[PDB]
Amino acid sequence: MSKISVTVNGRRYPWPRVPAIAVCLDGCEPAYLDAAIDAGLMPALKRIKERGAVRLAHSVIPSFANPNNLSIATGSPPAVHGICGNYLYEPSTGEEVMMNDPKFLRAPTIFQAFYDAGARVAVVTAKDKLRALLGKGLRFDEGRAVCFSSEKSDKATRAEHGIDNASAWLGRPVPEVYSAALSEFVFAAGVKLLREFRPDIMYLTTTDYVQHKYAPGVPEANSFYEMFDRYLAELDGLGAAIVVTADHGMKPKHKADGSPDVIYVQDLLDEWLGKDAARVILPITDPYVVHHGALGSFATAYLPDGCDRSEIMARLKAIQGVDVVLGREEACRRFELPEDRIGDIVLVSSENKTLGTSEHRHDLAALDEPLRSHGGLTEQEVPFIVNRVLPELPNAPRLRNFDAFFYAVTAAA
Ligand SMILES: [Zn+2]
Ligand SMILES: [Zn+2]
Repeated sequence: MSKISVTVNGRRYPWPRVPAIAVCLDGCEPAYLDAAIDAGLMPALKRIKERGAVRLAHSVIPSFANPNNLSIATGSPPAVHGICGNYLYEPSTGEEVMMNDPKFLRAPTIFQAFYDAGARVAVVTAKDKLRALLGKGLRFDEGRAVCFSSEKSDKATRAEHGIDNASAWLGRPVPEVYSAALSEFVFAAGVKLLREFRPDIMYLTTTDYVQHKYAPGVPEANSFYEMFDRYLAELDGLGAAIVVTADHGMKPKHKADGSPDVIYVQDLLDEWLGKDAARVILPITDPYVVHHGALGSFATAYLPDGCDRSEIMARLKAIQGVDVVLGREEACRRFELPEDRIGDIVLVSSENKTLGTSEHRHDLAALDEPLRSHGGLTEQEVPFIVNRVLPELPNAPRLRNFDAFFYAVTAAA
């Protein structure tokens, strides 16, 4: 008998004998887990680490949710699947088209591939925007797929999500978007699906609300991870093979006084090339939002035709806090990004600084706590923990967060 596999985007996935699960702990800087484990709050993960496989992996750059969740879902980088931010920019129109519609995804997900091969597949997200993207190609007419968000759990229908009202089904209220509870609902749905639905493949992904607000080891951060550990214990005890990873880590991005340390790239280009001659894009946000959940450490810029690129890069690189400056071609090769969805230049800032657009008229402040964020190389390193013995599992830089399902199903086989 030859072995059974499903091939997706050039990678061969063995058929999982037990359920294969990947858990994306959004914004889980490895230090969060170390501190909660050290506080005695994660007995299940502590034991799983001792008996299983413990690694660090590299996320995709830019280290944001959309490119990374979709890389995990397809097992491929954004050069393959097409999702490299929250919105695309049309130069010869001035259009900022949203990149949350599934029409923008250019490669099949592992979920569809297994579904089409006859598997039972489940996808649960905290936020609904990711839901439609991650759910692309799934069908709900054979009782073999479930895909919904905590955010819109009460809107789920059999015909479009594979379940009639996930909130009523789970027995929990729709959580607040800005809460740890939005993530807890994902974990609880995951356990209940594992028991009652018995997926071959399941993806659980959360949000980093808690992590943007609280540093590793503080009471509110510890409580979140203590909470996760209880659901992890249950998933593990039910016999699934599990990879725990993250879309990106999390670092403090603030000066000593507790205020944001920001380099305003639009101002710098407006000054060197003329106002609005160039366009700076910040992939973390949807551009029409005036709250500091729009500050990250990665930026791309569309430059006026004919201008001296090589010169403009030199000036940006000479600024303290600007770590990496690369042309389209080089940035795309190095970070594995699609050339048709990136600016002429790519910028990555240093560990404690972010990148903004402009200062005149200015953006607005949101919450009390000092800024914590991601997007750069300094939030690329993430946990990658498997509840099975896997001595051949690579480490970073070879191991990527988007190797999660590859090794989950390998373990499960
Ligand atoms: Zn995230
Ligand atoms: Zn975030």
